[PDB]
Amino acid sequence: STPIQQLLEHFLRQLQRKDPHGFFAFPVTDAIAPGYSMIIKHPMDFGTMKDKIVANEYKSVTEFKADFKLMCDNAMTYNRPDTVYYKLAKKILHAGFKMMS
Ligand SMILES: Cc1c(NCc2ccccc2-c2ccccc2)cnn(C)c1=O
Repeated sequence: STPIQQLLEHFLRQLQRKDPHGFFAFPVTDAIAPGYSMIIKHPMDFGTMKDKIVANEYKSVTEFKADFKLMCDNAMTYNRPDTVYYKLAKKILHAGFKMMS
């Protein structure tokens, strides 16, 4: 593993600790989220981010942060503000960017 892979594995571990229920662990299915795939053009989740680190697809911390923000933005687009998913997406977006400095 490269220096960037080691750092992103560290960041991903610290970000997933902020989602103890695993709401963001795996891709959102149309089965659990009616019409999700037709509303959200660029789905993202922590599991896909792990796969991209292992595949060495992140060539900068900037690219990794953009996928984390995408995941949070998707949840805040699809879910109404009064929902568990919206509130956790907003919480971990801010806390996550602070953690990564
Ligand atoms: C962020 C988000 C959702 N997250 C939950 C989820 C999504 C995919 C797989 C599994 C779960 C899950 C469900 C319950 C408990 C643990 C994991 C679900 N729906 N939508 C629309 C989302 O944005």
